[PDB]
Amino acid sequence: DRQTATQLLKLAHKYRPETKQEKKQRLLARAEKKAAGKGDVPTKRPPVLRAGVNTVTTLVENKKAQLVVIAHDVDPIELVVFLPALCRKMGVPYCIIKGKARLGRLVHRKTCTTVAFTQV
Amino acid sequence: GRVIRGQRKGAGSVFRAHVKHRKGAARLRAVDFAERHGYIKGIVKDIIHDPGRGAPLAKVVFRDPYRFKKRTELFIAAEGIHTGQFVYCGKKAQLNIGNVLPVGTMPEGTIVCCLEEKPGDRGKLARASGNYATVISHNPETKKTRVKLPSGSKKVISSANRAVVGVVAGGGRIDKPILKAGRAYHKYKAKRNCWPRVRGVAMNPVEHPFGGGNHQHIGKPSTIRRDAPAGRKVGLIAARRTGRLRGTKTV
Amino acid sequence: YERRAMELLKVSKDKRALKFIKKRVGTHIRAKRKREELSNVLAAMRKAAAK
Amino acid sequence: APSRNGMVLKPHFHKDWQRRVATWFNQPARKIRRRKARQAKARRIAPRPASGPIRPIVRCPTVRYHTKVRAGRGFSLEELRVAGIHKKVARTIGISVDPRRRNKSTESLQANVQRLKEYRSKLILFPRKPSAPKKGDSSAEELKLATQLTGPVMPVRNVYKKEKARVITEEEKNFKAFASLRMARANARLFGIRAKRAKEAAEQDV
Amino acid sequence: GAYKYIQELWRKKQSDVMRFLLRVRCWQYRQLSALHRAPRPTRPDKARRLGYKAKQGYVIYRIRVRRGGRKRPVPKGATYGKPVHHGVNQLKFARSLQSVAEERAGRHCGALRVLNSYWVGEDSTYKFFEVILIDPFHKAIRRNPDTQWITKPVHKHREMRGLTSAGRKSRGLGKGHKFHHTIGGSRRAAWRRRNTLQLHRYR
RNA sequence: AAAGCAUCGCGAAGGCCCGCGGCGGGUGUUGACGCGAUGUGAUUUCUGCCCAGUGCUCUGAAUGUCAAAGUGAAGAAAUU
RNA sequence: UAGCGGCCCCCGGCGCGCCGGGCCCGGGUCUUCCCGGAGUCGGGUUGCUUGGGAAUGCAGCCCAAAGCGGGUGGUAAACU
RNA sequence: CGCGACCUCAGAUCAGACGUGGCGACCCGCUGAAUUUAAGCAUAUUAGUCAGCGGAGGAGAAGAAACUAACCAGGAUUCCCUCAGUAACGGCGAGUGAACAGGGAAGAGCCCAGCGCCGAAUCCCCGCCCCGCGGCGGGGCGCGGGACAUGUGGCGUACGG
Ligand SMILES: [K+]
Ligand SMILES: [K+]
Ligand SMILES: [K+]
Ligand SMILES: [K+]
Ligand SMILES: [K+]
Ligand SMILES: [Mg+2]
Ligand SMILES: [Mg+2]
Ligand SMILES: [Mg+2]
Ligand SMILES: [Mg+2]
Ligand SMILES: [Mg+2]
Ligand SMILES: [Mg+2]
Ligand SMILES: [Mg+2]
Ligand SMILES: [Mg+2]
Ligand SMILES: [Mg+2]
Ligand SMILES: [Mg+2]
Ligand SMILES: [Mg+2]
Ligand SMILES: [Mg+2]
Ligand SMILES: [Mg+2]
Ligand SMILES: [Mg+2]
Ligand SMILES: [Mg+2]
Ligand SMILES: [Mg+2]
Ligand SMILES: [Mg+2]
Ligand SMILES: [Mg+2]
Ligand SMILES: [Mg+2]
Ligand SMILES: [Mg+2]
Ligand SMILES: [Mg+2]
Ligand SMILES: [Mg+2]
Ligand SMILES: [Mg+2]
Ligand SMILES: [Mg+2]
Ligand SMILES: [Mg+2]
Ligand SMILES: [Mg+2]
Ligand SMILES: [Mg+2]
Ligand SMILES: [Mg+2]
Ligand SMILES: [Mg+2]
Ligand SMILES: [Mg+2]
Ligand SMILES: [Mg+2]
Ligand SMILES: [Mg+2]
Ligand SMILES: [Mg+2]
Ligand SMILES: [Mg+2]
Ligand SMILES: [Mg+2]
Ligand SMILES: [Mg+2]
Ligand SMILES: [Mg+2]
Ligand SMILES: [Mg+2]
Ligand SMILES: [Mg+2]
Ligand SMILES: [Mg+2]
Ligand SMILES: [Mg+2]
Repeated sequence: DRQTATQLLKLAHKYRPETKQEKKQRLLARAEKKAAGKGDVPTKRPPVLRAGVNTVTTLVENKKAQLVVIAHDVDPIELVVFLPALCRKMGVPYCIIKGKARLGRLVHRKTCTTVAFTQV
Repeated sequence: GRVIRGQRKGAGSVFRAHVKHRKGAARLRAVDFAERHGYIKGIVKDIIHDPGRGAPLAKVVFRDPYRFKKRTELFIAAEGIHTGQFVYCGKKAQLNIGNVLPVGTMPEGTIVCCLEEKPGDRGKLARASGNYATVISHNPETKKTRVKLPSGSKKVISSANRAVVGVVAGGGRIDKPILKAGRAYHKYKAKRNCWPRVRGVAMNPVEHPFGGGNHQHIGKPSTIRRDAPAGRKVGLIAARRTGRLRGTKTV
Repeated sequence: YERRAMELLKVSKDKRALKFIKKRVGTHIRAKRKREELSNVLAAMRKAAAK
Repeated sequence: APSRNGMVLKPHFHKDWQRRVATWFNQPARKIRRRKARQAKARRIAPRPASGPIRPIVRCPTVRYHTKVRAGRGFSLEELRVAGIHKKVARTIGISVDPRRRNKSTESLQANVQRLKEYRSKLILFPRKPSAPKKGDSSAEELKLATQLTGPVMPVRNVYKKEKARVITEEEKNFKAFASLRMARANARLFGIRAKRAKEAAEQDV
Repeated sequence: GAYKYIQELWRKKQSDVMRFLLRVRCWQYRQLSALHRAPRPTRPDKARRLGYKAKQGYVIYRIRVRRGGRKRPVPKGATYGKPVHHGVNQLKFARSLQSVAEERAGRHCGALRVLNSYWVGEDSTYKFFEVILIDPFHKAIRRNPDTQWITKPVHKHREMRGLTSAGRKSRGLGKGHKFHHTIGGSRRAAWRRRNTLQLHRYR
C-alpha cells in the first residue's frame, strides 16, 4: 500500500548505490588521504542495496538477503515470477512494490526488477 | 483441351463490368445516431438513369448532423417518389413510400425494397426494378424479423435491418419482347461482355465438354454434379429435376 | 498429460499409465522413468496428507 | 549387345561425366609448389625440426593392423602428466598434444612417456633473451649442436623381438592347438545358453 | 542465478503459468507487422546463450512466418512430367521456418549481420521468432576482439548461405556414419568429388 | 448468332469462375424484373409414351460396407 | 641473350639498438565448493532424399522429454 | 486538472555510419526438369543434373567429436592413393553405390552462455590539452552525456574450473 511503500523507499534511500562520479571522488580522496598515513586500510565497505534479479537470486539462495523488494511490472514476468516463491522457501521476507522505474531511480538507472537489503 | 469460356470469365480481363458511366453505388444512408433514435429529413433532388440498371436512382440530399454541410445520397428509387419530395429515414420515421425504417417498427405485411441483409450494410435485398420484400412476422424477444424475398425464400433477419417502404421503380421491364438482336447488344454493352452466347454443342471438344460429334449433340447427361471441377461444370449444375415445370414450385 | 497419467496411477491402472505416457513422451524407456517419478510425487502427496 | 563369351560390365558413364573430369597436368607444378613451401617453412622455423612437432607411438586399430604401430596425432594428457610437462608448455617446445586420446593400457602409456623423456634430453632450448639465459640449453650446446632435424622427429619403427631357438618341451608337443581353438569358439558361442540353463535349474532345484 | 530458473521455467511450456504467457504473447505478436523490431529480447536467457549481449550494436527483430509445408507453385497443379513429380501438396521445404525467419530479417536489414534466432511463440498459422542482429560497424562491436569476427566480409548474409545455427541444421552436416552425404563440407562438395573422374597423367 | 421458348444453381458464411500464395481476385458501382450455367431457335400450331439403364438430385431413422485418429483386450515390448 | 653483372630510385618483412608506452606472477599437493545450450532431443506420421536396406539425412504437422541423464553402437522390440 | 518516472511506440533533409548494383570460372543456401537408358513404359535412370532464385571470398564451405571402432584400439576439418564398382540400393531389371581401417599432403587450436566471485571493476559518444600524428590513435581531465543490474567486463568452459 501507499504508506508502506513510501516508508520502504525512505529507508532504501539511505542505502542507494554510489554513482560512478561519487565513487571516483571517494577513490581520489581515499587514495590521497591514505597515502599520507598507511595505505592498507580496507576497514569495512559500508552496507548498500543490492540490485538486479541475478544478484538478488543468489543472495536469497545463500540466505544473505534480509529483505527483497520486487517491482510488479517486470516484462517479461519470467524474470521474477519465481522470486516470490524462492524467497518464501528460503524464509526471507519479500514485498512486491509498484513500479520498476521507481526501483530504478534508487540505483540511478531507468528500471530495476528487484532490490535487496543485506545489512543496515 | 483448353480453358472453356465459363472459366475465362473469372480472370476478369474482357469480362469485367462496364462501369465507366455508372452513377455510383446505390446504397442506403449510413446508419448513425439520428437514424437510430429519431429520424432525419432529406429531399429528392433528382431521379436519374443508371446505365446497366433497370431501376432508377434518386439523388437525395440530407443535412449533415455534425458539420455545416450537405450530404448527397444515391438511393434505389421506390416507385412513386418524385423530385422535391421529402423522405425521412430513422426509427421514428413514418410509414410512407420512400421512407427508410427498421423492419422491426414496420407492421406485418409491409412491402419494402432495398432491404439490409445485415444491420448496417446499407441495403442488399430487393433492389432490381419491380421487386420488393414483404415483412411477415416479428419476434420481439429475439429482435428478429421474418421477410419474404423476391425469389420466394423466407429469411430471418435482425429487426434493426432498414429498408425503403414501397416497390422498386421501373417494374414491368421484362414484359417487353426485345425483338431485335441489336437491342440485346445495346442492353449488355452497358453491363458486361456476356453476349452473344455460343452453344457448347457448336464448339469443338478442346474448348467445351459438349463440343464435337458428326451430329450436334451433348452425348452425355447435361445434369452435372455440384462438385464437378471447373471446366467440367457445364449444363444444368446440381439439377434437382429437369423438364417442363408442371404444377407448383416445391420446398 | 502428467495429470491424466497421475489419475491413471492413482486408480492403480499402472499398465494404462505406461501405455498413455509412452504415446505422449515417445519411447518405452522414457515412459518408465516418467511414470516412476510420478509415482514418487503421488507417494509424497500421501505422506503429506497422512501428516 | 553381348557377343560370345565376355564379362558383364556396368561402366558408370551415364551422367555428364565429361563436364567433371579432373586432369593432372598441374601435378608437376603442384609438387614444385609444395616443395618450395616446405623449404620456405623450414627456413622460417629454423632451427626447429622441418617435419614438425614430435608425435607419439600409437597402435593401429582393427585386427588387420593391430600388429603395427605408427605416429599418432599427439601425446595424451596422462602421458604429459607422467612425463612432467605442462600441456600448455608442450606445444611451444615442439610436442604435439591430443587431449582426446585416452590410454587404455599401461604399455602404451609407458612407451610414450619414455618417448617424451628421451625427446626432452635431445632438445636444445634457446633462451628468449640471447644475452640472459634462464634454464635454457648451454651456450656451447646451442652454438654448435643446433641444426634443423630433417625428417620425422624420432621416427616410429615397428620393433621385433628376436626369439632364439630352443628345445621343445613335452607339454608344447602335447598342446592341441586346433582343438583349443574349436572348443574356445564353442565355449564363447554357448556361454550364454549355458548360463541360462544352469541358472534355470537353480530355481528348479531350489 | 536468475537465468537458471528462467531456463527451467521455459522448459515447462505446458504449465499453467507458461501456457498463459505464451497465449497472451502470441496474440500480441499477431497484432503487429510481419517484421517488427523488438525493444529488447523477449527471452533474455535464451538470447544471451545464443550470442546476444546487452550492449549497443545488438538488436532484436521479431519475425512472423506462416506455418505449413511448401505447395508447389505450378499453375493449376499441373507439373508436366512423370507421375513421380506430379506432387503439388504434402511437399516440404528443405529449410526450417526458423531459417526462413532469419532470412527475412537478414534481407530487410542488409546492413546488419544475423547472429542467431530463437522461438517465442506459435499459433495454427504463424510461428514467431526473435532474430539477434549485430551492427558490424558499431565501435562497441569492432573494438571488441571477441566479436571482430562478425565484421569480416566473409560473414555477409550468413543466414542466406546456411551458416547460422538454424540454417546449418538443414544441410546434413555432422560427424559420423549418419552424415556421409556431406563429407567435404556440403552435399554439393561430396557429390562433386564422388562424380569427378580423376584421370591421372599415367594411367 | 439472334429475338422468342424452356430448363438449372444461388438470399452473400452464397452461386459461377480466377489464383502459387494472402479467407487474395472477377461477376460486383451487382442482389432474383439479378448474376451464373445449358439446351432449342422468329411468329403460327403442337410438343405424346418411357425413371427399367446411365446421369443428376433428395433423404439417412437404420442395416450392409467404410480411413486416419481414438477406445478396449492380450503380450516383455514391437506387434496382434 | 649469359652473368651470387653494374648503377640509380622506390617499397616491404625480419635483425639488433632508447623509448611513447602499456602489461606482468606461475606450477605442485591437499581440503572444500562448483559444473553446462528445450517447442530442443526423442516419438508418430507425411513428403523429399540417401548405398543406408522394419526408415541415411532434411523438413512440415501432431505429441513432447530427461539428468547415474542424453546420443551413438548399420534388423524392428523388451530385459541386461 | 497538472507535474514527473518508466514502458511501448512515432517523426525528422536531426549528428555520424552502414546495405543496395555488378562480375559470377571456382564456392555456399534453395529450387529443380525433360530429352535419354531401360530395345515398349509408369518405379528407376537421366539427376539433386540443366534451366530458375538468393549470398560470398581470394578462396569458399568444413572443422576441433553427442566421431570411428569392438582392436594391444584410434582421435578436428579438407585433399590425394587405396578401400571399390566393394558393403549396400534396385520393376534385385536396366542400372546405382558410400564408409571405417591403412599410406600420404597439410597440420592449430580455441571462445562464450550457464555456474560463481570481484563496490559495473565494462562499453559508446562529446568537449579540452599534451605527444607520436594523411584519423590511427596513447594518456590526462570534465560535480560532461548515454548504454548497462531485463547483466557490461576480469577470471573460467567439459582437456575440468
Ligand atoms: K458433343
Ligand atoms: K463471389
Ligand atoms: K430412366
Ligand atoms: K433414373
Ligand atoms: K518428422
Ligand atoms: Mg488447358
Ligand atoms: Mg461479345
Ligand atoms: Mg438463348
Ligand atoms: Mg447460342
Ligand atoms: Mg464446327
Ligand atoms: Mg473435353
Ligand atoms: Mg441441332
Ligand atoms: Mg442437339
Ligand atoms: Mg446416341
Ligand atoms: Mg608434412
Ligand atoms: Mg538500446
Ligand atoms: Mg516439368
Ligand atoms: Mg531440395
Ligand atoms: Mg570461412
Ligand atoms: Mg564456420
Ligand atoms: Mg560428414
Ligand atoms: Mg563415379
Ligand atoms: Mg418457336
Ligand atoms: Mg434440352
Ligand atoms: Mg417429347
Ligand atoms: Mg403406355
Ligand atoms: Mg640478364
Ligand atoms: Mg550411454
Ligand atoms: Mg546393445
Ligand atoms: Mg543527417
Ligand atoms: Mg549483391
Ligand atoms: Mg582462368
Ligand atoms: Mg525407352
Ligand atoms: Mg530404343
Ligand atoms: Mg517412347
Ligand atoms: Mg535427383
Ligand atoms: Mg544451374
Ligand atoms: Mg572480391
Ligand atoms: Mg582454406
Ligand atoms: Mg569440445
Ligand atoms: Mg578421419
Ligand atoms: Mg579389386
Ligand atoms: Mg531406399
Ligand atoms: Mg543417384
Ligand atoms: Mg581413413
Ligand atoms: Mg558474465
